[PDB]
Amino acid sequence: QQPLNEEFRPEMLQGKKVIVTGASKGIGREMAYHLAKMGAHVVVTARSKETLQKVVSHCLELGAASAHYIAGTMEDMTFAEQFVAQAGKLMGGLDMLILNHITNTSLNLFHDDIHHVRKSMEVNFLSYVVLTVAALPMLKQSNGSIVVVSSLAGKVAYPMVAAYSASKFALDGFFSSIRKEYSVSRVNVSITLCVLGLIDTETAMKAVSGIVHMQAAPKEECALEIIKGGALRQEEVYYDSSLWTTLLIRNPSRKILEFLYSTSY
Amino acid sequence: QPLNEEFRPEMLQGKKVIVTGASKGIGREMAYHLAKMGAHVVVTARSKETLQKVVSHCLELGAASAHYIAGTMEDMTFAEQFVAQAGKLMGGLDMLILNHITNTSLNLFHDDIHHVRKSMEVNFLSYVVLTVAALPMLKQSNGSIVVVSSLAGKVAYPMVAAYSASKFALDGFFSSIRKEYSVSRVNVSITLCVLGLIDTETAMKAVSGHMQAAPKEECALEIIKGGALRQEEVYYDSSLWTTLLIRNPSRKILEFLYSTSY
Amino acid sequence: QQPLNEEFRPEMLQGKKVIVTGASKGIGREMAYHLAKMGAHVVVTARSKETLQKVVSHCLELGAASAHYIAGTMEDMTFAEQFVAQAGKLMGGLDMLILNHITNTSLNLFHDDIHHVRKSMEVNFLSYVVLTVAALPMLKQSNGSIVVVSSLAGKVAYPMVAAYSASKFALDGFFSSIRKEYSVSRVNVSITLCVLGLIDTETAMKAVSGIVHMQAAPKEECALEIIKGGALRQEEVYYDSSLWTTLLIRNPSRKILEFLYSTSY
Amino acid sequence: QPLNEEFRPEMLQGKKVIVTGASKGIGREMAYHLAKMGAHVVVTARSKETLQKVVSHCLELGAASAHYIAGTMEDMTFAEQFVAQAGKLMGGLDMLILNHITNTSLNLFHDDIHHVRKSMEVNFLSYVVLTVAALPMLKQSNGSIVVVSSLAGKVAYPMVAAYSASKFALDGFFSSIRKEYSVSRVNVSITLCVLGLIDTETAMKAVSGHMQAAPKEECALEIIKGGALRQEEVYYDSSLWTTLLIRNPSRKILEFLYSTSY
Ligand SMILES: NC(=O)c1ccc[n+]([C@@H]2O[C@H](COP(=O)([O-])OP(=O)(O)OC[C@H]3O[C@@H](n4cnc5c(N)ncnc54)[C@H](OP(=O)(O)O)[C@@H]3O)[C@@H](O)[C@H]2O)c1
Ligand SMILES: NC(=O)c1ccc[n+]([C@@H]2O[C@H](COP(=O)([O-])OP(=O)(O)OC[C@H]3O[C@@H](n4cnc5c(N)ncnc54)[C@H](OP(=O)(O)O)[C@@H]3O)[C@@H](O)[C@H]2O)c1
Ligand SMILES: NC(=O)c1ccc[n+]([C@@H]2O[C@H](COP(=O)([O-])OP(=O)(O)OC[C@H]3O[C@@H](n4cnc5c(N)ncnc54)[C@H](OP(=O)(O)O)[C@@H]3O)[C@@H](O)[C@H]2O)c1
Ligand SMILES: NC(=O)c1ccc[n+]([C@@H]2O[C@H](COP(=O)([O-])OP(=O)(O)OC[C@H]3O[C@@H](n4cnc5c(N)ncnc54)[C@H](OP(=O)(O)O)[C@@H]3O)[C@@H](O)[C@H]2O)c1
Ligand SMILES: C[C@](O)(c1ccc(C(=O)N(C2CC2)C2CCN(CC3(C(N)=O)CC3)CC2)cc1)C(F)(F)F
Ligand SMILES: C[C@](O)(c1ccc(C(=O)N(C2CC2)C2CCN(CC3(C(N)=O)CC3)CC2)cc1)C(F)(F)F
Repeated sequence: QQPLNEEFRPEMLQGKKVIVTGASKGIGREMAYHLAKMGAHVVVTARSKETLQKVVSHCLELGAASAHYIAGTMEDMTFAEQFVAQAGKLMGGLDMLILNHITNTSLNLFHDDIHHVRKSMEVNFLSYVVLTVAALPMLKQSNGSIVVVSSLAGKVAYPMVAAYSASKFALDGFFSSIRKEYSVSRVNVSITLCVLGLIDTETAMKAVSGIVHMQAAPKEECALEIIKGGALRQEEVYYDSSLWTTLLIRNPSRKILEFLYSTSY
Repeated sequence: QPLNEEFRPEMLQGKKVIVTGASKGIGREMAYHLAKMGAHVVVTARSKETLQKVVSHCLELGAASAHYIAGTMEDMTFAEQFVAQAGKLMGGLDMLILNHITNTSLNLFHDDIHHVRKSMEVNFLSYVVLTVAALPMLKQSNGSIVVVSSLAGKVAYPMVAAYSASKFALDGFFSSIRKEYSVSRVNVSITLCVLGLIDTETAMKAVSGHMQAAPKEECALEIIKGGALRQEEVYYDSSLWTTLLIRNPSRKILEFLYSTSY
Repeated sequence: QQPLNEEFRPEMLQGKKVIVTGASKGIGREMAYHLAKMGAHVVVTARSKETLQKVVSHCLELGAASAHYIAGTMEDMTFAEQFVAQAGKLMGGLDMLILNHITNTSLNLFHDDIHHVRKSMEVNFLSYVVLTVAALPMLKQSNGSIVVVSSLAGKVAYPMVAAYSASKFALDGFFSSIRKEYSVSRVNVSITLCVLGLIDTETAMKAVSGIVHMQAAPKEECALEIIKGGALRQEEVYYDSSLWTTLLIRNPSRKILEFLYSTSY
Repeated sequence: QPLNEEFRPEMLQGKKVIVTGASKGIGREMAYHLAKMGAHVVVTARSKETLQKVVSHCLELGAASAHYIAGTMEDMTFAEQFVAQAGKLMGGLDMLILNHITNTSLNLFHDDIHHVRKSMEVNFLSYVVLTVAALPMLKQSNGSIVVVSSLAGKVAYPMVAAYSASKFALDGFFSSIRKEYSVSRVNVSITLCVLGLIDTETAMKAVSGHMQAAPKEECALEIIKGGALRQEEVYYDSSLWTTLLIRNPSRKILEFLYSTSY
């Protein structure tokens, strides 16, 4: 797709209608807060109504045009599909879908745990496809945007996150393929894949907590960079504390192999 | 990590190898080459009758031995027991070649979740099930896992979204546990094969309607060598340009940087 | 250095005072014309007064705030040094120095021709150092800019241009080193190295003329991209007809090796 | 283009090698290693008396033979005749190791053109003069040119501008004629060495005032192996990171793309 040629401005999001999944904690809660401050309409979801209600309330205090939540688990494809309909009804439509939630995971060597690999595939990848299918009609109306949160470990290999990484790699293959289909079908819905390094969320800090030696990036600036890449219809957003990463992560060869195919049928 | 030496057909003689997806195409070609080198081979696929004919040409070609066990890799119980059966038959396992795929649609994606799920189950999740079932024996032999993949499991193409998800998922999963095995000192190698267009009957059916196609029998040999030599990646396309562009040295640099965290 | 954060606008060059060397033909003449159209003051040089006079006249018709030329050969270090003084006097100072000239060269296998290697070093590299030394006082006054025209063959290796390529590589080592010195000395003069693929100038078209199979880029758009990179104080400008080139030419590893040194004394 | 094999000291026994800049530092270490391997060696530098002592330790260490010819590489007539003299003395040339540099100032550049010119003459132009003089003999032996260079001849550093110009110029010139020799089928290899900080007395004098330094004697061996094995580049630094970052695979990809124009 083609990015907006112009600097991000907070106003771009005023009055927009935006779903954020996995928004009761961590990066998704910060995205909800940034959206509130921008005067957006927001619907947030996750499994926990109590934690969601606090986000909603804080969003209203922050200046959210409106804010609501709907709770359920993204293990359930029926919930996933219905949540989008309910959300689009609560707001009168949909400009941007931000898919962020993952299944609970911890760092461990992979041994035996196919159930964890399947659940990660289901919750972290397949639910995102089900949300996008539910959302696409409204997004076509609005010429909207899908934002997909992924990870450095959906681009390069690390130990201890085998199932997680499978699922983040799947999101790159899937949404990157359909982005190429949206170009040849003339569908004007952007797809932004967010590639994040370690971010200082509470779940992550608890797991890497003087247990593994690395520097975390701030979760609020992370959340705004995600929303910006989305608003400006960028293909990929990269966010990490290290400049080695930001310089070495892009893959110009892949872009050339894609262009060679793209230009010969 | 790789083998010092150049490939020699004798590396496989007497070796105990499973080949999945071996009724048709590249997997059939691998069964052949392995037989022509004197390996023990257990092959699998859904086509019982066509597997019979495959296992017989293998014996004709020199296999130390050959068996097939038919079933669908839609079924994780079957994937799991197939590996136990295949190991009893050979008294061990030196090499696990994972090659099967479910049938893929060259179509735009619209709303078929069922097909996305099934591609994931057969193209990816079965590979993990089989790997989990084969590891005890492969640890006992310092064996090899070979994982067959695709240009579309390294770069994005329209019309193959579910397939490319499943092929990218493989890279993520197997490249992670490869880091894991390096750190926990598991001496089982993992080779990922990245193939451009190969002239198999499946591919030639789907694309009929040019793209240059590489020889399925050369392809299948390249895969076995890669695995025999314990290489991380094998690339096989008919265009030298394509094989140049497939390498990702930034990724391998970044993975080194990141490992000093651990 | 730090680029201007903002889009190029033609106005940026209105009233600026700009030397262009090698400006009687090819890319440098186009740069002179682009500068004229922008309302800049320009002084152009090269060995040939007649061809220079035509450029000057055309520049005045195009809207040049002023335009003059001074002729001499850049084999002569005394000329080079004095030309800058004369030019800065003609204009009352100096905002931008564009070093562009090269010695006449053709495509040939290297055999025996040390004289050609030395003359290329002298004219294509050493004269640029002598111009920059002469210019630096005025440029410090103006917080000005040095623009250095180089080539893909000052970044990667081709046959048939051995001496030329030596000289273009030397310019990258020299000016890139002094750019790092300007950062630690707090000298606010930018240095832009222009890395060009085949451009459709008459001298080049004559040499590659159905003799070697390649696609040329347009010389006028090339010339404007050079001036823009300069005005916006970019470190490097890349210009080639091929997108393989523009994606693969940058060297993020070199930038990381530079940053690692830069941040430890 | 490279040699199939691993390095063996016997590759140099009986070999006819020039080493420039061999009075002091890395070039002295190379003269030694080459003697300890039984090469014929002609060494050069300006220090007559110190060259004498070098040529004598070479004989003690096992050289098939050893000579020095003293002169300054400021003088192109000398560079030229030195190679003829050195070849008569050995009856040929198998390897030309170009290693000398003029003395470098760690200072900011301000206005010293004379020093920029002289660095270019001694660090670069002399290398080309010597190469032109040595090529007939090297063609006759399928020999090797080895060109010693630096981090600062691949990336930019403040305080060494004239030196880095001369070291980048070498990369440009010699990498071009290397393409040229590939196309015109000249069977002389060209190796470019890219060195980080080495613990030579010169370097240790200049930087005294940390940076980790690599062993000059290991360094000098790495250079000779690279050249013996006919490799394009040799990289030698004490940090593995540094040696990872020095490689430029985009450049080598782009040079392939661009060669199909020709
Ligand atoms: N933090 C990092 O270092 C890092 C690094 C790279 C990428 N990322 C990506 O950033 C995103 C957010 O991570 P984060 O660290 O902010 O995570 P987090 O703080 O742990 O939040 C996870 C969110 O997902 C929800 N969730 C968990 N299981 C769910 C289920 N079955 N159904 C619906 N929601 C469920 C949780 O709420 P409930 O449990 O109440 O349901 C929570 O709201 C993820 O996609 C992650 O991969 C994070
Ligand atoms: N050929 C190409 O252009 C190309 C390009 C990139 C990658 N590759 C990769 O190469 C590998 C082989 O490809 P190919 O062209 O040889 O394909 P193929 O000829 O269609 O063979 C696929 C194999 O998988 C088996 N299979 C299909 N469904 C199965 C199921 N449910 N359970 C168990 N086995 C099943 C098939 O046998 P049954 O139907 O008898 O079960 C067949 O033996 C694949 O991993 C593919 O992605 C090929
Ligand atoms: N064209 C390309 O494909 C290409 C590709 C990559 C990089 N570049 C770079 O772009 C720049 C311009 O190239 P171009 O193709 O536009 O060249 P051009 O058209 O041949 O112009 C060369 C200019 O330099 C002048 N010149 C030659 N020898 C000189 C001397 N001794 N003293 C002063 N001026 C002298 C010529 O005028 P007089 O002879 O009258 O003195 C002429 O004005 C060069 O730095 C070149 O390396 C060009
Ligand atoms: N050591 C490092 O940290 C480092 C780092 C990067 C690259 N390198 C490269 O390694 C090579 C050797 O460096 P080094 O540290 O060994 O330097 P060195 O010890 O200073 O030796 C330079 C050699 O060149 C000779 N030389 C100096 N001026 C000469 C002249 N005018 N004519 C002929 N010979 C002359 C010197 O001998 P005389 O004075 O007797 O003439 C000496 O034998 C150089 O190419 C250098 O750039 C070294
Ligand atoms: C869910 C969870 O918070 C998580 C899971 C995966 C990631 C993740 O995406 N990360 C990459 C850096 C982006 C992780 C990759 C794994 N690192 C730790 C390790 C490392 N070597 O960096 C394996 C030890 C932690 C961050 C971050 C956090 C955790 F609980 F697993 F930590
Ligand atoms: C002075 C001259 O116009 C010239 C000299 C060098 C270049 C130059 O910078 N070029 C690189 C592409 C930017 C050349 C590099 C050499 N190519 C021709 C060759 C090729 N393989 O591309 C060697 C045959 C022509 C363009 C362009 C033009 C010429 F006369 F030599 F052509």
